[PDB]
Amino acid sequence: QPLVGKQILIVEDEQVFRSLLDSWFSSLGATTVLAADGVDALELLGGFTPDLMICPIAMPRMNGLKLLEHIRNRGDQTPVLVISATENMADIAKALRLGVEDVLLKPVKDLNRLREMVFACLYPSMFNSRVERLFRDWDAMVDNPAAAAKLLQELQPPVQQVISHCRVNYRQLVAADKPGLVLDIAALSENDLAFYCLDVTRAGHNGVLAALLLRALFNGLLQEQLAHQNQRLPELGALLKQVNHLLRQANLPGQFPLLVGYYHRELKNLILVSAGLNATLNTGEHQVQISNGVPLGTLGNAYLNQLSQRCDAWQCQIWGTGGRLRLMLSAE
Amino acid sequence: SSLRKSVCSDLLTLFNSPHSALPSLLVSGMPEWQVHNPSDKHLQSWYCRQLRSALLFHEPRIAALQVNLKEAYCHTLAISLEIMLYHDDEPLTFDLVWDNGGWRSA
Repeated sequence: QPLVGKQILIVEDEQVFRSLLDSWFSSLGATTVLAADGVDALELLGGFTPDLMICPIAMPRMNGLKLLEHIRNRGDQTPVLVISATENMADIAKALRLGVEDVLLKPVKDLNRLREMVFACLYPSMFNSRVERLFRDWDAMVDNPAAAAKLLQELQPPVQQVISHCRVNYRQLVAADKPGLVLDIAALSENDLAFYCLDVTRAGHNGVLAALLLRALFNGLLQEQLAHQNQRLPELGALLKQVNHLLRQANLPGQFPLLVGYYHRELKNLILVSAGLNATLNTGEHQVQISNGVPLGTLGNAYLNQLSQRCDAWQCQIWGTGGRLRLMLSAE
Repeated sequence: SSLRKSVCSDLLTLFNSPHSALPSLLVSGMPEWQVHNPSDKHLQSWYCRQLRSALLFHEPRIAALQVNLKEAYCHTLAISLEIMLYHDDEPLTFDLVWDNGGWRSA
């Protein structure tokens, strides 16, 4: 959750779009403050300086460009992202002169799909927010495959840890590349967790970059999904579909073999889905061999139906051409 | 291939049909702005960013896209689309030029 400790001012007169933006940023860990229009936004800025304000141009009482010029003329360096349906280039030129993160354009319907555009726009600043040295910001990573790779290796989980009342162990069993098969495991609450394994050798440099972006946004994507259902019933295939649209929008083409898993320590449910990776699950019940040779980045729609198996302890070999690892979980 | 031909024709329709799904800002706004205003590196990078997003939004068959403004056409706006399609191993480059109203396949 990369935005913990950060405040976002969401200015939006349309309730449907405001609630969407509220969910996306809350799921990344941000504190979100809501404003109905530009005067309400300006009044609220009287009390705090957010790490980001998001606003349209057209809106009641005070438009977005007069609000932007107002805070710029006063001295604020507050980052501003504009999301507008304007048809006037003078609006665009005025916003870029005044200083914005970007001016994004809306669609007629389907505001849901703006999420990838927004996250891909903002993700540089999220990576740089932890660079707190312009040899180590996001652009230097894009332009230096060696630095990118070794940073990714430095970020691998420890081989042994306790997450959500579970002992989680893993071990790399082959050394095919610099980084090869990469892994991340995260608590979703005190009682469940999720993980993914990504082979970064099939897209090369884009694979490392994809892994750094996914490490920052994976948890938040699952949190957003769980937030909209009463029973914590994750749909990992919907996650694969969204990660694929995210990498596409982030300009990270290539092949990304990716396995996603979820485990609830009380319900004892293990859920797996694999796009492009092999896995062998051993429990007390069965041995289960899963295969799928179609990685992310090769289909428009990356949705897959997930597998679920109740169990108390399990171990899982995951391999692709990039390497092989063993992930193990038992009760703490 | 039947695939590369249909994507190209439908891209052309996106840029020319008066009731395109692409934002009017990107089809006519930017060309008409460049005739009356000095060129600006920030506006041009902005234009390529949002045009790329809009095309990806409205053409599901594109897997990767780079949008660049061509230099040699200084008299008018000229765009270069480097596309990669799902299920086609080979890039597709489509070059468009604004003149006499709409856009033309160079």
